[PDB]
Amino acid sequence: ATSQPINFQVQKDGSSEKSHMDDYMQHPGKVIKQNNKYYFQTVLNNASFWKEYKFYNANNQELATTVVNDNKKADTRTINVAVEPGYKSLTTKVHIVVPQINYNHRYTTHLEFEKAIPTLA
Ligand code: HEM
Repeated sequence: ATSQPINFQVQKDGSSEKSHMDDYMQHPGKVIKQNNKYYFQTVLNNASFWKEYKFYNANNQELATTVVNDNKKADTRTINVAVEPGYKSLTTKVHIVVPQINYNHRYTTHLEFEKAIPTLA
């Protein structure tokens, strides 16, 4: 397995404006290559707020996500999202629950890699 950091920004549905969702993922993320497979590895902040998250490519095919680590004390979670070299944009669909502000909403956003996912090595 080899990796490189990658810059990205989550943007609002139907807009190029930065999404609130961008604030809850750590920057930069990471691209990982292992055994002919690529992953975008990213850390969700305040993971307990994220009741559901699903990721899709530009062809609206759901991308497999796995938990790398779930850190309850820090309230973070590292996940891998299956990707391929050349991916530029992911659609995400999330259900966010913040009980202390009576907040319970579902959203779609698009995550924009700064550059296409590169071919590593
Ligand atoms: C306690 C923390 C939070 C506050 C105060 C908050 C506040 C808001 C507000 C006020 C809006 C409506 C649009 C606006 O007025 O700007 C909004 C929408 C939205 N929020 Fe939350 N939010 C919180 C947590 C989160 C989390 C944890 C996520 C996802 C990880 C999230 C994702 C979104 C998304 C995707 C929208 C739709 C517009 C956009 O894409 O930015 N929010 N939020």
